[PDB]
Amino acid sequence: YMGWWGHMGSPPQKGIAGYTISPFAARPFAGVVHAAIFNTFRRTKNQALFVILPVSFFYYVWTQASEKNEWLYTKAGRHELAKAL
Amino acid sequence: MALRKKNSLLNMANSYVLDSPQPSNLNYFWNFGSLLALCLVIQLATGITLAMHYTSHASLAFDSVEHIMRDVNFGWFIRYAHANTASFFFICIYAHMGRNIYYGSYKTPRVLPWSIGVIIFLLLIITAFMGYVLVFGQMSLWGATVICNLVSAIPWLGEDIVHFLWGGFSVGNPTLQRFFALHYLMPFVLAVFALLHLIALHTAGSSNPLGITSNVDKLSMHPYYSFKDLITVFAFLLMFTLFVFFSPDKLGHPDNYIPANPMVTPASIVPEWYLLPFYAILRAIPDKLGGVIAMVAAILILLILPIVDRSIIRGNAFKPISKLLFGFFICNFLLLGVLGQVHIEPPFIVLGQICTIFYFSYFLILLPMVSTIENIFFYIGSL
Amino acid sequence: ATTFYNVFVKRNSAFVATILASAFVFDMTFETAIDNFWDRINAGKQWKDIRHKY
Amino acid sequence: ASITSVVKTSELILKSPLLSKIVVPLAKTYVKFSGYRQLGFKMNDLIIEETPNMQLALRRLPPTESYDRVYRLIRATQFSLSHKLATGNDITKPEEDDHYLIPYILDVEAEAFEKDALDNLEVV
Amino acid sequence: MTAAEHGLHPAEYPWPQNGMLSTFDHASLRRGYQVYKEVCAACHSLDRIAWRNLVGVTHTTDEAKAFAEELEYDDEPDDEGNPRKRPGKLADYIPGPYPNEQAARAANQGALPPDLSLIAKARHGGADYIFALLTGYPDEPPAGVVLAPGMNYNPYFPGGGIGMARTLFDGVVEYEDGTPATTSQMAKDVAAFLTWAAEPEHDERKKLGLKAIIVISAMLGLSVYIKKFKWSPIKNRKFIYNPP
Amino acid sequence: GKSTYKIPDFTPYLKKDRNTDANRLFSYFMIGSFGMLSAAGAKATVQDFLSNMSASADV
Amino acid sequence: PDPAIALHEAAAEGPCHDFKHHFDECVERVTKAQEAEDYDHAEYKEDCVEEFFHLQHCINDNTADKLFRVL
Amino acid sequence: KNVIIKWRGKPIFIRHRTSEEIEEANEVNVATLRDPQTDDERVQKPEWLVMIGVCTHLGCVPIGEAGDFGGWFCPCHGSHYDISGRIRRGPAPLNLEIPEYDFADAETLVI
Ligand code: HEC
Ligand code: HEM
Ligand code: HEM
Ligand SMILES: CCCCCCCCCCCCO[C@@H]1O[C@H](CO)[C@@H](O[C@H]2O[C@H](CO)[C@@H](O)[C@H](O)[C@H]2O)[C@H](O)[C@H]1O
Ligand SMILES: CCCCCCCCCCC1=C(C)C(=O)C(OC)=C(OC)C1=O
Ligand code: FES
Repeated sequence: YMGWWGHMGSPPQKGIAGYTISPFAARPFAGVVHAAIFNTFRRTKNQALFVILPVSFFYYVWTQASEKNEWLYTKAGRHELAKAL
Repeated sequence: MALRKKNSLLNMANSYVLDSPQPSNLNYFWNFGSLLALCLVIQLATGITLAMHYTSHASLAFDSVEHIMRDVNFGWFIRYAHANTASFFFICIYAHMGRNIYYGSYKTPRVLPWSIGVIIFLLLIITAFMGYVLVFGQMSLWGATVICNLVSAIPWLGEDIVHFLWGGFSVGNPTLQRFFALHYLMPFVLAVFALLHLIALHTAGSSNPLGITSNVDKLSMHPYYSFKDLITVFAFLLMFTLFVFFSPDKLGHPDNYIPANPMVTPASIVPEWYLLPFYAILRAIPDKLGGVIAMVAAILILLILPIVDRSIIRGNAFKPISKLLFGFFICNFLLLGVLGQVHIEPPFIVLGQICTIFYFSYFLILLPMVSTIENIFFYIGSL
Repeated sequence: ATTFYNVFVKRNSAFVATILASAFVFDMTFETAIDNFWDRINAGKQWKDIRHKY
Repeated sequence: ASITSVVKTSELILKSPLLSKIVVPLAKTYVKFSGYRQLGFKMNDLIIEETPNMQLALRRLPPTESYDRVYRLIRATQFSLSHKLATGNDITKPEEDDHYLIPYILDVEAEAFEKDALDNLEVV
Repeated sequence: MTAAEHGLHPAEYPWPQNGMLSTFDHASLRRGYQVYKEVCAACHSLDRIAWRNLVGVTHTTDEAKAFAEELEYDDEPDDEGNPRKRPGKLADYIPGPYPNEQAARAANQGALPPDLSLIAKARHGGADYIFALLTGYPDEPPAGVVLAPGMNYNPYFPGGGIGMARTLFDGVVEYEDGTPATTSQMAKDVAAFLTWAAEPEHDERKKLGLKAIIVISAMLGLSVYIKKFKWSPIKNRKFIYNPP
Repeated sequence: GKSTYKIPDFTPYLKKDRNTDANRLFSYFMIGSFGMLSAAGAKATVQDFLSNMSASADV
Repeated sequence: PDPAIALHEAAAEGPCHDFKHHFDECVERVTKAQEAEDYDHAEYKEDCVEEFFHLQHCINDNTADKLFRVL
Repeated sequence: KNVIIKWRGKPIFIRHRTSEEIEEANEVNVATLRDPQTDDERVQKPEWLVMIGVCTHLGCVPIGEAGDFGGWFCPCHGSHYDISGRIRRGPAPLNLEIPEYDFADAETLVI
């Protein structure tokens, strides 16, 4: 499923013209400030829910479990601990 | 014809590191492969060096590690580099496996590099487990004991096998000397399998974040990915530096600075952090043999991803529901990790069982269902 | 700039020689600089600072 | 899963009035959130092609369709590596998201599945 | 587990060595050695430390040779093969109070005082735990605590009952540098000394780390420039498509 | 859009002084500095690391 | 004398007064309970470790930095 | 009291059981026991519980007097052994093994 240079296995290409300029002719950091602020904000905004939802849910689960565990091993939690075991 | 192409030896290097045709759009998650190669090289260099100063005999082992720390020039560095790189090796391998699962790298035509990969992961676990025993501190001894008794769960011959792996009736000098020899060997085996999974990959080439063919648009591996790999090499070395020089013991257990004592069992025996999720899965099943099966199955189940993923599309970039499911799967794997190091107490017992069920149901139920539904949504949605 | 390029950069043999000579100088000067800086931020704490009492 | 499967199941849903009433709006939002149109792709551009069946279907595409697909893949790869999205006419409009490949793959698969059946025929 | 079973967690004290760029205070190290020598060494060994280790850290070559030369070590047998003793040398290890575990336990109501060479690394808390433990014996155990025989109440110790009694009291040591030897001062000094004993490369390690951080950061910056420079023809690529 | 002789707009990226020796020299300064720190870092690494093989303090 | 003595006393009477009173009340209850007969044949014997920990944790938070500043 | 004698690297728990301890052990119906055994099968002398003090689950040493059956509790995975050293609760499948021991004298046993 992959060939090599000259016969990579692409369907025939026709009609595309590609253009680029030399690394020495270009400013490598052109538009860096705009990218760093606006591009990163857009990319992050669009992915935020996919991180926030699972992280927040599992953090809540952990928080509840660890708080209960702490409470069960206090004096106040004696009776509830006795039942739990 | 250029020498790099003409000469058969040079041509093999050329095909992997120079002329190798890569997708032009690999993102930074494609950099863990080279980080894993870096960890392997650091572990070989530091490991062989430690072997020049370490004594595998149980009467001298712990002391030989102290001699390395205290007397050998830069021995402290070589020791801490070796110990911390073992952790970084697992961070990079989990990232690499995470990348592979998210982007569907396990799908045809890359089932074989993925399946060899699963074996590499098992070899890393065994390598790291045996290396940890070599210190012969309290965590070393008891770690060996407990893990080498998982073989007792095997019916009939199980106990005989345990004594065979110990070279006696308990973990002792025979076990330590054999773990040294095997710890030395295993990284070479691991390097061979790492080479095999690359050769297997070379038939399809790298996948890419869009999940489409890159045959239309290829970039040479050098100089583009060479120089892109340097960025993460230096980011890695920064992380390495902060641990090795400023916090060398953050990832370790203080009890491993106590010499092994077969009588006293330490208050809490937990594995190294990177094994913690598998230990939580084992605790979840009350039965001995049940627990062992579950724990091994948790790794071997990765081999069925090619089958249970029913999607007509490779990878999760364009699959919102699959992305949510993947997020929950990863966070559950981290919760299992955390539960691996809590005390066996309420309510963590039941929580560990729920997280274990979720772990397996990802492979067996959710991914097959979600991938089926998304297929239908793509078709109806674009009509 | 032309002159500098022509002398130190154009020939790779010269470029590599310049890089290695610079690395040698950097190594020696950076050593000395860090030593002094480390001694100033950790002043009165090191053995060299109390040695004179003994 | 085979394209045939996906197409048949979809047709069962589209038939049922109740089912279509609840599934079609969900599928349209799924597609909106999927965001492949924002890289100038058509849905069919995303289908896994590294299989004998799909290689055969792609070889049977009309040359013009084939040339256009090559361009959309190259263009999307350039957006990907630049971390940009399509703008203006590069965005795939819903009316441009045509199933150009589905007919070809359904024919390739039809034959492949008939061949499997007939390889197992039993003279009665 | 109950908090008692865990032990109270020690405060985070501002040690001189806390801080990416901070060494130990060597004057504190020297004072801490004096506390070890005069108080702890009665029950605790420091087996991993040789006299040479003190030299250029806490003591001059002459002071350390003087410490070594006051002791007797086993020599090689004489010509009739009879045992002999010799005076100590810088290569010798600091000798412990007891010949074996059995003798150690007999002297300490069954408890075995650990060797202190690695104790700062072998306990969660490190110096803070050592300082907290030594200074954290309450005059009276909290009402309701039943101590086992030979045990002393200390909340920092897991379970609360430790076989080691309080040993630091104001003025048990007379420091040679004129520092007032209060319980707190002595605990701070000895905790520092023991931390040094566990990790004697500490000072050199952190200085080399500073050098590494600087070089590696610069290399990371330059690697980002070079990557962007090399990749710009690919990033900047433009297409015109004319459908055939 | 159609004519392939109308080069796409590269003005946001083109440097005016692209053909000058000063322009090249700058980029070689960056490459050279990187090579220099890599050389100094390798030398430090090799020297410190190999020193483990010299007689240890106890010897 | 030991600077810690004064600093600890000051912190107990001041910022950690609620916890001081809790510990005190606990001690009173437990001593009284031990005074009562057939205490030795009781199922549950209350201690004051919990309250003690809360007090000590508090004192340490208000003192640690001050103490090391005067050594 | 319970002693800990090293024997082939394994710990040996030797408990000098009181009368009432023996009684407590002889109560549990053999029927409800993962590993069904009575104390009489375990000890050859009711006053000398001699066991291999390694937990039958994975191989840690149980902390004695602790438990829920007030014999031995393995801290590793929370398995509870009895005054006979029988498993009552937790992952451990078997009762704490008994070594081959003989009373040469009434004051000394060999293992
Ligand atoms: C005369 C006896 C004696 C003196 C003096 C003594 N110790 Fe100890 N120490 C012990 C005993 C016994 C233990 C073991 C306690 C136990 O495990 O219950 C111990 C335990 C310790 C522990 C470890 C507690 C743990 O977490 O296991 C540290 C640290 C310690 N001692 C440090 C010191 C320092 C520092 C000094 C004096 C400056 C000191 N000791 C003086 C007898 C002594
Ligand atoms: C020593 C450990 C390993 C090393 C050094 C290693 C190295 C590499 C390298 C260099 C690549 C190509 C570049 C990249 O995609 O990052 C790669 C690709 C891959 N590796 Fe690994 N690998 C290791 C372990 C694993 C493991 C544990 C798995 C799977 C469980 C795995 C599965 C793969 C797959 C499927 C690919 C192809 C991904 C793609 O490009 O789409 N590898 N590996
Ligand atoms: C994949 C490669 C490797 C991994 C993941 C690995 C992992 C480990 C780990 C986790 C330890 C315990 C470290 C500690 O806490 O002190 C260790 C110790 C050790 N390893 Fe390795 N190792 C690897 C390769 C090697 C190799 C090739 C050697 C060659 C002999 C080696 C020799 C040693 C020695 C001698 C020790 C004991 C001294 C010590 O603890 O530092 N290792 N290894
Ligand atoms: C990764 C470190 C670098 C060392 C190289 C790794 C060692 C593994 C190499 C041996 C495995 C055989 O590797 C195999 O070699 C040949 C030629 O070399 C490659 O062949 C490829 O390149 C050559 C020219 O470059 C073409 O003739 C051929 O059409 C193409 O497929 C294979 O795609 C590769 O799979
Ligand atoms: C397919 C499984 C690969 C081998 C996994 C072995 C390493 C993790 C095993 C778990 C473990 C178990 C079971 C365990 O019980 C234990 O607790 C005492 C640990 O600490 C020594 C462990 O590490
Ligand atoms: S090891 Fe004894 S309970 Fe698991």
